[PDB]
Amino acid sequence: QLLESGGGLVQPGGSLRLSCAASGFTFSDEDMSWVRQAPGKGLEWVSAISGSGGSTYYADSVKGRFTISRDNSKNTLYLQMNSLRAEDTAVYYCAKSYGAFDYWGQGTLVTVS
Repeated sequence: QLLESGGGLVQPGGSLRLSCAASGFTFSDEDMSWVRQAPGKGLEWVSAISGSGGSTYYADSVKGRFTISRDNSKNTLYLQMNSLRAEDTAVYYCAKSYGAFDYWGQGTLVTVS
């Protein structure tokens, strides 16, 4: 169970803070990600954070604008979004980074030409 909140309408250049509430697992020990789906597009990975909070990771498109963070005492994940742009319009989801696959080391290529 993960429940996102904080979405809304923002002017370009604006800020917004998304919150994700986790339950039913040891949050402290889980690497968490934010991912998003722009309208019509697929799922795009935005940011990730280690269990401790000691390591953070950002997609090139958001590096320097977004800040990922967590509060393990409150079992909650955050995404602070600043300097927002049209490209940032999307449905945002929080997710366990490695709960499903491993994206970075997986994959097989199918080319239909």
